Amino acid sequence: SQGVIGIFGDYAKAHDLAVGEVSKLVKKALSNEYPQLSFRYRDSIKKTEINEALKKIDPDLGGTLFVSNSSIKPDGGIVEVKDDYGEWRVVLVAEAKHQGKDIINIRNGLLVGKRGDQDLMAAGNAIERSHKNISEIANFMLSESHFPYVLFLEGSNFLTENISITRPDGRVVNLEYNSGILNRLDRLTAANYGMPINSNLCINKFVNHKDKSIMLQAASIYTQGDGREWDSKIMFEIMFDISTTSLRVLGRDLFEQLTSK
Amino acid sequence: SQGVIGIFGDYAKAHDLAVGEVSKLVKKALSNEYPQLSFRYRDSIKKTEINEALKKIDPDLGGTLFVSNSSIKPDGGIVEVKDDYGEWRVVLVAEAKHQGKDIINIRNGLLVGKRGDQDLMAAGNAIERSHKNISEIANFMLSESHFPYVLFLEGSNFLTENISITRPDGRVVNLEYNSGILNRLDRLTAANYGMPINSNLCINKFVNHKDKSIMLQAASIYTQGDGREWDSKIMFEIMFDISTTSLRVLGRDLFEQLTSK
DNA sequence: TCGCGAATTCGCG
DNA sequence: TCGCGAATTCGCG
Repeated sequence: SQGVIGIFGDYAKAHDLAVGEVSKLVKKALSNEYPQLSFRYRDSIKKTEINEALKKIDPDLGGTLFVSNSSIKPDGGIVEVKDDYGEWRVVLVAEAKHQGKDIINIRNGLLVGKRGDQDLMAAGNAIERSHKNISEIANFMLSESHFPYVLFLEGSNFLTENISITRPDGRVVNLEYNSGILNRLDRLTAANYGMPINSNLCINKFVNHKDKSIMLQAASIYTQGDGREWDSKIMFEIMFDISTTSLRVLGRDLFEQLTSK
Repeated sequence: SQGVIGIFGDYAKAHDLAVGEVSKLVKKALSNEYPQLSFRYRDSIKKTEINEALKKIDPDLGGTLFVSNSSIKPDGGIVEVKDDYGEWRVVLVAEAKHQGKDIINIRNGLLVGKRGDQDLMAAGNAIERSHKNISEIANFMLSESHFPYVLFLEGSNFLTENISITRPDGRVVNLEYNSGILNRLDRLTAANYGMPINSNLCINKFVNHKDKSIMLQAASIYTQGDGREWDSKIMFEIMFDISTTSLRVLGRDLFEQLTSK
């Protein structure tokens, strides 16, 4: 890839880094490409911070807090950059979820179900929780013109293509991705307003029905439709791409540092 | 209450109607108060409908659909009214969730935990799924100026005041609502941007940081902080109130029917 | 301690 | 059939 991005990508590949460790690798690559700028990595954000960001937009917002030490902790963490005003602006927020272990059950001779005879397990809905952290970050970045939220999906419940799994017996269980018994990808499409998945949707879109004007905050939803594990090298490239896009949007508030330094 | 609203409320009280049945009672009361208008009740909405509503706002929106027969089914249902143009406009969307059975466990001599010695159970996070249907309805009503989504909460995980539960032994287990071991109310505050709970937040607010303009879609989040069950009479009054507010916002597109009839 | 997160099995029309 | 929903127990710093 461009410059050192190819070097860093191979390092992630060699160590099979988790989403959280890749976010750290991304900020390390960002500080390398932009020596004049200051970057940091956090593992969580308190509800107090989000409430404070909300009050700055409107006094009636961010007024509730039942548990004083409340917070959100994205398994991928958060990356930020300091602007010309001394304030930290979020550049990246990663998250990785899993659901559906049918591929594993079929690789083995495991029959699931209440009777122990089913080849497949009726897909659950625990993935719907993903919408919470997306809402929190959206509120935290309501004053921003970009929304760098990335969600990586993998498992039997996130297929985008048909696959065949062979059991120890020899029988091939053909899985159709468009089957509502397993596919739960539609339980996330609301997060990006139906815009294409596996795409960088960082730059906020502005729509309107009547003379109104609304800002949409679409999350980037990536999935491994093969049923295989995610490749750390490509996760890095995707996250770095979204991070650089965030910098482009933040460009106006970063000029003094890239120049006067 | 005003007119027949007091009569209908007592009926719901007498039968301890579920949230879904109260929504039906609300549309029955609406058709009584507004004989000139036409109301209907639905139990679900297909993803195709939401995608179509999205395309009308922007051609790039609502382009994904992996499972053709995908849909959302709020346990409270949806109430709608036909406008002067023949289109059905949503007036109400109810939902009721439960979480935390500590009150019940303490009423009995049941000790929970992996060792069977704990008085309380560490509160889970399954309630976070509520954000999904809220996003779906928000996208479905992105062209609207009102968001009549109501969420009723009850259980040991949604306390707003301290309570004491006595076990068969006689020992009183004092529960503090502000304890992060049980309280999960903060896992929903993002849905209404931190605005006050137990309030009618139907009319959409318009904010802005810079010359931008954004429309907020805040959901009404009601909770029974006592730990007790919800009263059907008050659920009806709350839902009817939000429904009438929706009519006020829709007023301009209902005039021809209230007049020319 | 206290508080957030994993993501599951299976009922229901 | 196929597809959505209930909301749980307990590990982890």
